Amino acid sequence: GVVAAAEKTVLYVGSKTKEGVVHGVATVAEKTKEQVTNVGGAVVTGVTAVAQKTVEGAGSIAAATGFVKKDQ
Amino acid sequence: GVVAAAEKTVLYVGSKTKEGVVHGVATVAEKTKEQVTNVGGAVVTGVTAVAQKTVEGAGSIAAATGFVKKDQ
Amino acid sequence: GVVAAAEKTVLYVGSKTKEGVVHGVATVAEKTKEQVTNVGGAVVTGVTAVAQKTVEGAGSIAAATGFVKKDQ
Amino acid sequence: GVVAAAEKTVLYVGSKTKEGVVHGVATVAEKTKEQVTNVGGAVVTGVTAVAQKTVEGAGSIAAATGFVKKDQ
Amino acid sequence: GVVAAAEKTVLYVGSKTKEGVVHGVATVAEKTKEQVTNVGGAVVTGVTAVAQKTVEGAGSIAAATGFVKKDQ
Amino acid sequence: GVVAAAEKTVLYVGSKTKEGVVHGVATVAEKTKEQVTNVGGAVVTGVTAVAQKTVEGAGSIAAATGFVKKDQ
Repeated sequence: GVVAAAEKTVLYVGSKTKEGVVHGVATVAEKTKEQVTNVGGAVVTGVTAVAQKTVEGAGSIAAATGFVKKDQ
Repeated sequence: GVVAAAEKTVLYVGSKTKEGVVHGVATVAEKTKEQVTNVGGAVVTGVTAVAQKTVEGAGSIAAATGFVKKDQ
Repeated sequence: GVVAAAEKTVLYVGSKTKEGVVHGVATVAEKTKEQVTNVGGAVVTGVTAVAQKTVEGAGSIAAATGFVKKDQ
Repeated sequence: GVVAAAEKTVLYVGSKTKEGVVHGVATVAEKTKEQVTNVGGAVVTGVTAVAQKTVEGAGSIAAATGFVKKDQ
Repeated sequence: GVVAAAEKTVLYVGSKTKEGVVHGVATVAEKTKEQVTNVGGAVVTGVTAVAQKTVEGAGSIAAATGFVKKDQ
Repeated sequence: GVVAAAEKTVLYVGSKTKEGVVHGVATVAEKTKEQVTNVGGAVVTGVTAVAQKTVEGAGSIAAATGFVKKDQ
């Protein structure tokens, strides 16, 4: 004889604001042979799961902003 | 004889704001042979799970901002 | 005979704000042979699980900001 | 003046046999509320990325093999 | 004047056999509230990244093999 | 004047057999509230990154093998 029993019985102006956010990312990269041969320049690779937030400014997440030149 | 029993019985201006955030990232990178041969330049690689937040400024997460030149 | 029994019975201006944050990151990098041969330049690699927050300033997480030159 | 240069110049009976194998699986399960209320039975749930290989035997990966009864 | 330069110049019966193997698995499970209320039975949950290999035997990875009964 | 330079110039019966193996597993489980209320039974949960290999035997990785009964 086996017997079992269970018996159970306000302005919020910017309030909850989730932004510039990255969450829940599962990334497998098995074999990526990255051979980056750069001469005289700018290179950006492999930016994953990145966040930024600015106020009163100029923001670039991954910018290949190559050259400035000025002669006078 | 086996017997078992269980018996159970306000302005919030910026209040809860999650931003410039990265959470919950599972990343396997098995074999990435990174051979970065740079000559005379800027290179950025491999930026993962990164966060920034600025106020009154200019912010770049991963920027390949190569060169400035000025002659007078 | 086996018997068992269990018997159970306010302005908040910036209040709780989580930002420029990184949490909960599980990262396996098995074999990444990083051979970084740099000559005359700037290189950045391998920035993982990084955070920054500025106020009244200019902030770059991983910036390859290569060169400045000025002649007069 | 900026100058840069780069200069580059036997039976095998069971030999390499990959079997009963699982590789390269990226799985996000955000919110699965698993409420498994079992009474008097067998239940199996949530078998992911599993492998088995037998020789001279009887193998079940995830088998809900409920009951045997014998009276004499 | 900036100058840079780089200058570069046998039976194998069971030989290499990868089996009953699991590799390279990135798994995020954010919120799975597992409430397993079992009474008088067998339950199995949450088997991830598991391996087995047998020889001359009977093998079950995750088997809900409920009951045996014999009366005489 | 900036100058830089770089100058570079047999039976194998069971030989290399990787089996019953688990490698390279990145697993984030943020919030899994596991409430396992068992009465009179067998329960198994949460088996991750597990390996076994037998020879001349009967092996179960995670088996909910509930009950045996024999009366005479």
